[PDB]
Parts: sequence; C-alpha cells; structure tokens
Amino acid sequence: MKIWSKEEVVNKLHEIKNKGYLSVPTDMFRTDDGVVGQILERQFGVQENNITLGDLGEFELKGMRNRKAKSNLTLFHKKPVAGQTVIQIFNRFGYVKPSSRNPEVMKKKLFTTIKGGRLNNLGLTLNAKHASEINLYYQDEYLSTWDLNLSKIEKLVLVFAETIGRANSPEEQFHFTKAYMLTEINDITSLINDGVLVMDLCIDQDLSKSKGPHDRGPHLRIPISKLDKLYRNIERLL
DNA sequence: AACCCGGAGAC
DNA sequence: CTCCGGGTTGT
Ligand SMILES: [Ca+2]
Ligand SMILES: [Ca+2]
Ligand SMILES: [Cl-]
Repeated sequence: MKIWSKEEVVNKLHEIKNKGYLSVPTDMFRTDDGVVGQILERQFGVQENNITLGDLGEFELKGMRNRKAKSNLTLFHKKPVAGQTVIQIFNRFGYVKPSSRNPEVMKKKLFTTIKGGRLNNLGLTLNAKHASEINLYYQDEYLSTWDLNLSKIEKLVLVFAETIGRANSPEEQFHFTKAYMLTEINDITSLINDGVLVMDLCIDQDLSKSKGPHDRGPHLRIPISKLDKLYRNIERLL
C-alpha cells in the first residue's frame, strides 16, 4: 500500500484535473453509481480496500459527481454489533415494489434514511449514548446497536467531478475539478442525536428472478452541506 | 457475510 | 425528506 504525503496528493490532483474528462473502460462498466469512485481510485493507484487504513494511508479518498442537488456522502458501512440483524430489519420493514431502473422486475426493498431527532415515515430513528453505542429504534422499541469505528475517516480527501454523457451509461465521462482536505473530526454522538449524521439502509431483493436479499451494509452518511459540523478544518486542495 | 464504491426526484 | 443502486471480501 502506498502512503501518500499531502504534497503528493495535491500534485496528483492537479495532474488528474489536467487530464480532462476520463472515460469508463469497457471491462469496468456495470451500470453503477459508484463508477466515479472506481475511476478516481485508478488515478491514485488504489488496487484494493485496506481494512486498517484510509485508501491513501493517512487520508481516506472519496469521489463525487458535482450535482446541483447533491446526495449525501457515504462515509463507511457497518453491521450492528447487537440486537436485530439487518436481514431481520429487512424482513419486518421492507416493502414490495418494482425496480426503479427496470419496472418489469419485482423487488422487495428497504431503502430508508434513519436519523436522530425525528421518526422517519417507517417509524425508525437513531439515538446515541457514545460513538460506540448508536441505537436503532422503531418508535419506542429498541432494535439494534452499532459500535462504529471512525478511524479511517479521521482525515478525508474529497474530490468532485463534472460529467458529460448519460448517467450510468458506458459513455459517461468525469473531469475532477475541485478537491478538499477534511480534518479535525468531531465526536459523533451529538451529530447522531441531532440528525446531522444519518444511517441509510440499502437492502433489496430480486423477486422476479427468485434471488436472495442483497444487503449493501448500513451506510453512515452526511450531507455535503453539513461537513463543517463533522470536521473542524476544511482546506481547498484543488 | 460484511464490507467496498456511490445515486435520484417531490415539495 | 423518501427512496435508490452497482460490486468484492470473508466464512
Ligand atoms: Ca477503500
Ligand atoms: Ca474510499
Ligand atoms: Cl447484521
């Protein structure tokens, strides 16, 4: 694994921007929102996930399309340590609905954003006692507990891409034009409780093809507009 | 299994 | 806010 110095990251980001629009190799294409991140990883020579460290060593690397209205940033995934499993949650709260991409395919889905301070429309909410005790509730009923490790996201390199071509098509291209270094992370207990950080569940199941469920892992996420609540220092790199 | 990489539109 | 995907890794 290469450990990238800050100066090496800054230099590489300028080189990447100077390359202009980057294309998706045919062998890579798989109708995938995450392709922006795969392309960015290639530029940094990131060959596999490391269980211990952020992609670049000291820093974790994240790419995003620069949409006018931006989806949340996914920080990492983690299964609950205790209580109901994600599959047990899916069994109870999932709902039958056609695929959004292919209307002829029937699915069972649970795509829901859960946060502190509020019940969502499915009755789900979070609270936190410590960063190591984040609890999922349905109304006043305790379901599950997460013990989250934030080590890998202590420092981030976040890079934004402009796009040309249809989203998730083989012709989509990416020009990485802006980047930020985010450091000095805050304790997350209050951020969970106040609904700044959120948890997404992203489980579905292809019923038409008689397949088993696909749990993508509970996602800890944050809106880009609220990153200054998570990190005390945000520096423009590119 | 349990992680990895990321999205959209309505009001 | 509700609602939404594509993978590989570890057993
Ligand atoms: Ca990684
Ligand atoms: Ca990453
Ligand atoms: Cl689980």
